[PDB]
Amino acid sequence: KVFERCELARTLKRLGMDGYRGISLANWMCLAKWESGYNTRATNYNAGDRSTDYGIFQINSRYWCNDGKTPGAVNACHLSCSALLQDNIADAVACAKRVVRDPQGIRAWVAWRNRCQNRDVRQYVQGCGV
Repeated sequence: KVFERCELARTLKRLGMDGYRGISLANWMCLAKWESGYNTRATNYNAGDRSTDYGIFQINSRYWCNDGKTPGAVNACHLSCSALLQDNIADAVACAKRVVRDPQGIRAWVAWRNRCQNRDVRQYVQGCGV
């Protein structure tokens, strides 16, 4: 599914993302925008290290979810990567919460550093009722 901006903002809020580990909803929205364009079906294969990024938050198969075909996988979310390609994002959200429980927090995603950090991100949630 491709979410509309404010539909995703309200969904994330209901799923407990606002302020999770200190991360505002706008920061989560900026992450999702730049990782996938709000698209749950997004996948990106990294030929260099043989891992794949899955779903709306582009969660990687070396450290977080298991796809069976990535060398040196850890499966820290204890989830099949296929769960991150569903239209329902509850499993993706649970795994993203797990990612940010590590010290780096949302900096785990490079796209957040490039596109979101130290920038005005209020635009992503304006007018959404959140």
